[PDB]
Amino acid sequence: SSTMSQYSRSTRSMYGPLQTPVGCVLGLVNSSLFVEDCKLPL
Amino acid sequence: ARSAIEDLLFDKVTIADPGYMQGYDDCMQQLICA
Ligand SMILES: *[C@@H]1O[C@H](CO)[C@@H](O)[C@H](O)[C@H]1NC(C)=O
Repeated sequence: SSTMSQYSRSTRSMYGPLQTPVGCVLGLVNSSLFVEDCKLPL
Repeated sequence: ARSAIEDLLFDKVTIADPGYMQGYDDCMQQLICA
């Protein structure tokens, strides 16, 4: 949360950030699970 | 992995890579940078 712009961040559910191949994620849990039919693929 | 036919196809054609993994970092500390 150090160097942001626009309006501040909204976070409640305190939970370290996780490094994903697409980037760095917050609000997620590590889980080695496999689903074929993701309604909302990240 | 990538098939050799598509290996040739991918390498021969001019591809600029839009940084899937850390491409932002690849121009902060080192076109698809601007
Ligand atoms: C999940 O944990 C494994 C090892 O426990 C690690 O290699 C992987 O990077 C973690 N996933 C994320 C998104 O950080």
